[PDB]
Amino acid sequence: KNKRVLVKFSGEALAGDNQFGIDIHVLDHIAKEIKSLVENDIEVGIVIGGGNIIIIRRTSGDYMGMLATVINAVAMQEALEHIGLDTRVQSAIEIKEICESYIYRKAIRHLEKGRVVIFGAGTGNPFFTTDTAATLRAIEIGSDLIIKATKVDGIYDKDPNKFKDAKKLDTLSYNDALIGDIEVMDDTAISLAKDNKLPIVVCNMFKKGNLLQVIKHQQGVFSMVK
Amino acid sequence: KNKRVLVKFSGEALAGDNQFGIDIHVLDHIAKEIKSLVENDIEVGIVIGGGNIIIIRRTSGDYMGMLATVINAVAMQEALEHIGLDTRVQSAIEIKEICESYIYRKAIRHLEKGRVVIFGAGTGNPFFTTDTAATLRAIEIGSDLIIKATKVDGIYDKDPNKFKDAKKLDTLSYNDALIGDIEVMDDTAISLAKDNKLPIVVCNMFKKGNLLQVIKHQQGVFSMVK
Ligand SMILES: Nc1nc2c(ncn2[C@@H]2O[C@H](COP(=O)(O)OP(=O)(O)OP(=O)(O)O)[C@@H](O)[C@H]2O)c(=O)[nH]1
Ligand SMILES: Nc1nc2c(ncn2[C@@H]2O[C@H](COP(=O)(O)OP(=O)(O)OP(=O)(O)O)[C@@H](O)[C@H]2O)c(=O)[nH]1
Repeated sequence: KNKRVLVKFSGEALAGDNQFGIDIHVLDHIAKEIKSLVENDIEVGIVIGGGNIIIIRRTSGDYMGMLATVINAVAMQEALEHIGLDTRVQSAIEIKEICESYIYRKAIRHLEKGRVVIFGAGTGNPFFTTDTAATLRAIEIGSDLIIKATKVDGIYDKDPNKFKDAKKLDTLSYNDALIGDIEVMDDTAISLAKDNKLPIVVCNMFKKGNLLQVIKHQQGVFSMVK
Repeated sequence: KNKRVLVKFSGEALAGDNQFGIDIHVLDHIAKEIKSLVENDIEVGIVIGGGNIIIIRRTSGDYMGMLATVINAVAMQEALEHIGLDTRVQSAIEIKEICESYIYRKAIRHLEKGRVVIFGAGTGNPFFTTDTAATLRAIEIGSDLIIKATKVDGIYDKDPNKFKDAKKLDTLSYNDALIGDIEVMDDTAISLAKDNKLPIVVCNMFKKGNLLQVIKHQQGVFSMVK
């Protein structure tokens, strides 16, 4: 059981080829990766963004986004339970009919008993990015690391798309990320991780077995900030 | 102020051309129609569906749908307040950071003071349709009628999506709606309207001034059940 991880996905990751909605096939693929972790006695928390769903002001937009993250968390819970994984959803905003509220002592108990816990509604506050919410939750549950799953193999010195001469950095420091043209997460997220010495792994979610390799073996394909 | 109405939109109505999401322009058009009612001392409650946003089992799907109606209600609130209309959102499920909870004595007060009240999360219960939720809220607030705003001009003897010979029925009885194969609302909704003698009007959201004509003048284009 010992190993404990927080896996963060963007909402867009659930949409598939399309720009919006939930692709049940993407969801099912994600569920199987998480199952590989659970079956290996790795304890798993999950944070999902809302970008696949979300005149309109910043604060309102952010609250709508938080609701979207809960819709995604519920859809994910269904996908995981569908393949026999015991799953709990805890929201930073109380929505009692639909999911549990975030309660520290309950989250820890869930993880100790081998449930996957999905955190919705971020920190429950607008203006904080999904990355920051995920980093906060990772630290709160005593995670060994946070994995930011992205469409890309890892962290590059310049966008890989253009120019195509961009190079993958296997490892870098919190300061490399904070003071650099290279975005890993926003500054607030990086700072929070830095000040709690939370290692950040960036990798591609959809390489089969990759999460398991990163967590259990410190292998696979990834970049790490620490 | 005397006149009080509940206006119900499907979620899909907010998506406009696309089948997913929220078309801000459609929202603005809707806001302007509501404004004409408010400026004419008509008290307005609104219910919106979630179909523009929403392995997954029925109960989970319905809860996701309810969250979608709240996202829509917030967007709608933004659109109405953008044009100066005091607007309140009340949810059947408490989501306190984002909107108010449904509270009868509060809803009545809001309406008496000329606020538009948008009801989110339906009845807070799965298996009840948006039409049923809307009929419920309509009766609870003492509405003179419920208006089901649709893409079509009114109620047809047969589907216009099928029937170049399909004719618009100007008036129907509750029994006509219940017994017939004509689509007005689901049986549960019709039964609840019938048992509380709530008149039902079906009409086309899009045509400017139509809501005002229906409510203030008993004119415009529409079908009625009573
Ligand atoms: N929607 C919703 N579900 C809840 C809430 N509290 C508990 N549940 C669900 O009800 C089921 C039973 O809950 P519990 O009695 O706390 O048992 P448990 O979650 O398995 O507890 P652990 O064994 O410690 O992991 C679980 O699926 C919970 O996720 C809640 O406040 N809202
Ligand atoms: N998100 C959220 N907003 C609330 C809640 N309660 C009140 N508000 C909002 O805070 C603002 C002030 O609310 P109130 O002090 O109740 O005054 P009011 O809404 O104007 O009340 P009326 O004059 O009776 O219509 C309004 O925009 C309310 O919608 C709540 O529980 N959650």
